[PDB]
Amino acid sequence: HIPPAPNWPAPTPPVQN
Amino acid sequence: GSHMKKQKVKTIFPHTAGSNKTLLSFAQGDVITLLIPEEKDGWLYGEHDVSKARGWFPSSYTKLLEE
Repeated sequence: HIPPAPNWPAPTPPVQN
Repeated sequence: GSHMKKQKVKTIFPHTAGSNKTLLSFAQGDVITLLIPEEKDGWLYGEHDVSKARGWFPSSYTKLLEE
């Protein structure tokens, strides 16, 4: 069984060229 | 492929749990296999190939292997 998700949205990688 | 039938994603930066237990950690260029047919609010659930660890992780820290 899959565990419960957190109370916040997932983060993102750095913004680079 | 042609002799295989497993979907994957490839990571593009390292990840860490910091203050949690349900978060999958990894490095850049690692291989992770999906465990759900869709993501949850930006979080995917997967199993790492090298560590064989499981957990939620940001889908955006990975890209489709076969771009």
